[PDB]
Amino acid sequence: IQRTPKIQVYSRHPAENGKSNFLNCYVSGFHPSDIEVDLLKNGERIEKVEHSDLSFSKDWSFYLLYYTEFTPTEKDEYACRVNHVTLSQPKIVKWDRDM
Amino acid sequence: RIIPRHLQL
Amino acid sequence: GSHSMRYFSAAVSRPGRGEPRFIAMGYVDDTQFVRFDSDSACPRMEPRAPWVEQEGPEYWEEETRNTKAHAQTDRMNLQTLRGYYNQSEASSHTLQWMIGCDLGSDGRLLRGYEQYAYDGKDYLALNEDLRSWTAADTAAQISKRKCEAANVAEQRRAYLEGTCVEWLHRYLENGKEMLQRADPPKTHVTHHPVFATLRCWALGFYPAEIILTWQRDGEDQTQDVELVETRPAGDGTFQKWAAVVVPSGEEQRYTCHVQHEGEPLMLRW
Repeated sequence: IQRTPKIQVYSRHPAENGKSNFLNCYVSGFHPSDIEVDLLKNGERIEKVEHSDLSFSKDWSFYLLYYTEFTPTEKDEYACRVNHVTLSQPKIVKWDRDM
Repeated sequence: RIIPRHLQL
Repeated sequence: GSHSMRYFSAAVSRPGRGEPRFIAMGYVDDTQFVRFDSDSACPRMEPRAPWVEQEGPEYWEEETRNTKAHAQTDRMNLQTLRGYYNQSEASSHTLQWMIGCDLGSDGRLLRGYEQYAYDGKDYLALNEDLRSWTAADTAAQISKRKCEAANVAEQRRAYLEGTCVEWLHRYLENGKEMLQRADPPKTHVTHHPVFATLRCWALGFYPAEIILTWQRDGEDQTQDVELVETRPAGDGTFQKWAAVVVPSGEEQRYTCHVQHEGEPLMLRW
């Protein structure tokens, strides 16, 4: 009845500085279906963003994928901020470039 | 193609 | 690793708001090809893979007309369900449902199944024999009897055995290009010294079935190897990795090897 979201932040292609890429937040295995998901570039929510659309898997849990077009640079910090009912605080997981 | 009828619990 | 068709549906009541939200969607293997949302400006079944755009308007009108009749039942199903478990009209609730056929050696199905879950936990499932149902509790036990008095598991066997396999094939051929051609992974390995760790990447592959494996000096060592969840890339492909901390000295003595039906390739740093 109550299942915590599994978050994964990572690029479409191997991140290369100064070259176009996509950022992916994969929020998965979460239940119920209500969920707020935010992508962050150095603190602020970035507006120009579509997700996929809500769906769910074999075990009855939901999942989504949000994304942006973006170009990696050595100084810029990127993150994913997801909120669900199962957690007191909105979880902010930062994007590791080799992860 | 989706299955036409749905069943009532 | 056989081909599969799955229709996934979910109904979540939003108490205080309006009618319950309904999303239905179809998957051939790991590829969503169709979707429905009562929340979309024009709730109507519509394509989500190029090979399906191909189907005609009457096909759409019927798929949409049918799933539209699904939502109505599940709206009614939610109330029924809230009355079995004796549940105040104030909490949000979710009823989900799925139906699928899995392909045998030749054409004909290997496994068929339809099942329901209420608020996360299982509820009512069609048995293997496609002729009976297992209920989760007294509540679902009521549904079993309804189904049983309604002789309904035939109607359901009918689809699973006929329609399901039939269209599974139609869509498979009409999408041989993407559904039947495997994308093999562009693998490699990366370093990153902490002390040192070793990460084995597999990118841009279809389907998402893959096993990953690192070899110490001989065979399988999987006591501290990191097991990251296999993730969508965003295009039709997938992504995964496994990684190990090795004492910074014997590094090319570790080999991560990976199989995928698109022979079992073996690779190192």
